[PDB]
Amino acid sequence: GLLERRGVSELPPLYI
Amino acid sequence: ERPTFYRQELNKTIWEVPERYQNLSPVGSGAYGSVCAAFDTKTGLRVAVKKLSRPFQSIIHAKRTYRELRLLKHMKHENVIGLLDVFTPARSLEEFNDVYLVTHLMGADLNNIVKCQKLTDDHVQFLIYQILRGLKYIHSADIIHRDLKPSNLAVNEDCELKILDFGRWYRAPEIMLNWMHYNQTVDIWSVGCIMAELLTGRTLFPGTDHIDQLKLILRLVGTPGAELLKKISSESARNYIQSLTQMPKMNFANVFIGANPLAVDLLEKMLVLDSDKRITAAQALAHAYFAQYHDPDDEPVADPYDQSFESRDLLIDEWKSLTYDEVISFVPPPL
Repeated sequence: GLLERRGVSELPPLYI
Repeated sequence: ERPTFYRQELNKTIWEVPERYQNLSPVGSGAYGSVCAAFDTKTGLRVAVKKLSRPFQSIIHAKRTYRELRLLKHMKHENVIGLLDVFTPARSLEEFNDVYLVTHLMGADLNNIVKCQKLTDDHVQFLIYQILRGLKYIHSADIIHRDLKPSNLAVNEDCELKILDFGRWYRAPEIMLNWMHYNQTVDIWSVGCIMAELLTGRTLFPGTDHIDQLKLILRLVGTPGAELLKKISSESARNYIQSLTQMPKMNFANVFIGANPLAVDLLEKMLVLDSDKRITAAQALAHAYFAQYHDPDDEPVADPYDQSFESRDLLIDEWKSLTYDEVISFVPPPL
């Protein structure tokens, strides 16, 4: 969870 | 304990793999080795299975095989492909030929992604950060990837990335012209080409011919200066610049408009033509453009990697033996 470990809110999801 | 293999026909030859791997479907082949996608029943994930059928055909092939296998076993980083399993049906070094390598398939390739979406700056930022974070780890092992392409960057539906498939539009000039001793900043050039394409959605240097490719580059970054020409060793190279019309180096802020200025800054630093002045991964991670994600303490390097084998001159069966050892000695990851 690299975003989690940097305290960053989650980006817009990429399909697919 | 030896696992049980079964035999089916794919692509179209006989693949013999352990039964943990099911639902094999061919994803395409080439001058490297045939590849099937499969479902790994041990980890419950979809994986890539690569069959090397000419690994020891000669010294060149055999040493290459040992080189890649040593490297993949050594690569353990969040942003770099890791070797999930390696196996052979051969029961003894005597009957040893075929080598299969299996890797985790993340959602999609980035070449394919950039068609299906326009990427936000928040995407590019996190994407370029991880390439550098994995690249830092690759360079810390005294390795050069040499073949960074969108086709070689796997990404999933959370925008997490891994570098995979180690080693014609993204390749630094100093290689195509055999100027010099090519150092690790050759991968930073590719990162610069990749970052441009992510922002604009179009390929930055779509060269058709070798010369065309070079032309397109110079019109942007300009022609070599007095300082770089002293640093090109052979006269074939040094004089291949001359009666070719000179172009000035351009301003990237005017080339990429609407782009984040800090992004524009970082591209200036990556696409410099002189390799000596081109930025590094460790220096790139500290750039302001990554202010949000940069953490010096979570950007690890690699355990020391013994390449001494690269100096040895051995016969095929010697390299063949060494690779068999590495296949027998493989330790599968956990989790």
